[PDB]
Amino acid sequence: QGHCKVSLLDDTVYECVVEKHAKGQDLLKRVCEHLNLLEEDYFGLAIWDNATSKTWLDSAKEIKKQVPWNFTFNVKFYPPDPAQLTEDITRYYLCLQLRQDIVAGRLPCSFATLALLGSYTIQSELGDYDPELHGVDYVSDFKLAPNQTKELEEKVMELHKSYRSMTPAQADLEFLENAKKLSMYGVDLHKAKDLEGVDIILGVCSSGLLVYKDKLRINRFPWPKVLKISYKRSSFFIKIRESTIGFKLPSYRAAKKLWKVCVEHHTFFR
Repeated sequence: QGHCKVSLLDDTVYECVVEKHAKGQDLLKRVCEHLNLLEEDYFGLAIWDNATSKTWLDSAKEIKKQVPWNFTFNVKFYPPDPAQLTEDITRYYLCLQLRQDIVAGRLPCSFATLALLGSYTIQSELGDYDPELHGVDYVSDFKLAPNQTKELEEKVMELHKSYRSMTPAQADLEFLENAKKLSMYGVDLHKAKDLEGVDIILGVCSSGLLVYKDKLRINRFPWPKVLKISYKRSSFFIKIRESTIGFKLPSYRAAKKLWKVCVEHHTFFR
């Protein structure tokens, strides 16, 4: 208790000890200092209830109540125009996050997109293709897809071999120009039901609160139109310009979690 283990975006683990009574701010302070983090407001620390369910760490509440003391360092706020971030390092970290999102299935891509994005990942990681030193079977060390096939790796190497004088910063920019246009880019998903009992998924992103039935987007409430976001017990409420759309969440923890992310996005992207 108090021993913190934070998985960074480059898969390195950072460990520190905080006071037993520490708040989240105290741990975030340490992680941002360690990384010498330039545009740190885009990032946050997450706690994983299970393999596919996370809650962000609340900077103002004690760590002990929220959690072993294991965390991930992630992009929390995905920029809609990554080219306007000031620092190449921030673009690099955004790429590492998107690669995780791709491999986890949170950012669905067609085969051609996987191959294109994967080609830029490879260019940024290894530099220009080098037929003497790389050969013909050099991409399996990189996780480019949820299921990484030989056919995908072959397309990636074909595209990679076609590039010249592309620095990692330039590769990152091409990756991001393409990724930013994907429909799930930067979308944080939360299961819910509508009032009729129908299963839906709510997506939180820079643009607004999105509503999906299946993989199909059927509503969006942009942040400029949202007047108030609230929750009570397992109910979540959004007031728009004048009506309130309520959703039923599976627990009060889930409703609270959603409300918090929505307020944070509403504020960050004002």
